Amino acid sequence: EENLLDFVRF
Amino acid sequence: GSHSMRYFYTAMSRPGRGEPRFITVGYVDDTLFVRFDSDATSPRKEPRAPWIEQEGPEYWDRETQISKTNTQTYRENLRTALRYYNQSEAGSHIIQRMYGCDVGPDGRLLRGYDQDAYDGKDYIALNEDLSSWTAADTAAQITQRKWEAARVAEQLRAYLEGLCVESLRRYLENGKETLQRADPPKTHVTHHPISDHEVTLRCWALGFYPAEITLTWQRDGEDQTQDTELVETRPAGDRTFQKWAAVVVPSGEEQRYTCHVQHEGLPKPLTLRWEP
Amino acid sequence: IQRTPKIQVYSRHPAENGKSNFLNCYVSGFHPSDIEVDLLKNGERIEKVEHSDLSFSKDWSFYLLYYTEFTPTEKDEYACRVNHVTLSQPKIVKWDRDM
Repeated sequence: EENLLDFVRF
Repeated sequence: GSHSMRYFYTAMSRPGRGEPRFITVGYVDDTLFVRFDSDATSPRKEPRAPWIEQEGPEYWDRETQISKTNTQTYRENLRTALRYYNQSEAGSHIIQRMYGCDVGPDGRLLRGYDQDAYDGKDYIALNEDLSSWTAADTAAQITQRKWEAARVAEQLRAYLEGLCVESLRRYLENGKETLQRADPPKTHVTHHPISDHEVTLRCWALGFYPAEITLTWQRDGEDQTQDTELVETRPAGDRTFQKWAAVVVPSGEEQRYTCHVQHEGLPKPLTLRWEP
Repeated sequence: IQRTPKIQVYSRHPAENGKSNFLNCYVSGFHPSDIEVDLLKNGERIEKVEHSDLSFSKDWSFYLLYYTEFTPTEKDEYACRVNHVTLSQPKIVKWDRDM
């Protein structure tokens, strides 16, 4: 199962 | 014994040919189990191993949404990368990410991973501590600052110590027939004369799983590392892998050479020779 | 960026003439990801060749397996033709059943 990190951007 | 789960992202811009493509593949050890391609129909997370088909609709809906969101996020990241490296909108560029966890025999976390690249070069990596970052250049340091400010490492650690290992454990149980079965290599040595003075001995390993293997030639008991031709381990297409190692030996000295094979599926390392 | 592909052409099982098998072309170690691969029978492109889902190694280089069912013979020659941004012209690698 994947992770989703909200708002994470380069 | 030990097991891994890894997800691999590739985001590729293609100016003049639409928006950047986003692909995700997931692996447990050397077994592909899920894929996503933004160029598809109909993009959805799709099963690629029978044991993942057991997951319910909620799983697939959630997994697909993650990937659909990522498609957009990585398009933004590609635009940001242009700014960070002073690059034009004319060229094609690639961001890659690999992340996941390793577990031991007891199912506990051995270590977690999260690493990114830009155009095939290291960009940023989560350290083994799952708390700090290593940035490859001054561009990645900008990202590091952002991620430190938002405590991203802490969120990743939570996932890596929790859901990552929890889901991997479930997959290993559901796929225990295959994921927890090592297939040892079938081995043999072939003989190919080059000339009257020299011959090639090639030590073959076929039909093995997982991919990790060591093939080594010794001459009079001494490793011939610098003098051995080793091909990259390659997929057979039936889940298993193949590899060979070759040495050029003087004619009449073939029996001074021994091939040594190490693989998880073998009770002990194997020694074989040319058997005419 | 940029790394030229390694190419191996081989069969799923040891080749026996007249026995059905799979012809594989494994391309690996390349960057960027766009790559053109054809399987050839006597110099002509085999239609409906399938391939794996784009993956990459720990060093970020990509790999793909292209494959098709085939029945090898003594006469028929098989090959893999590969083009990539790193190659001036398509590279043809002939199938050698001992490799």
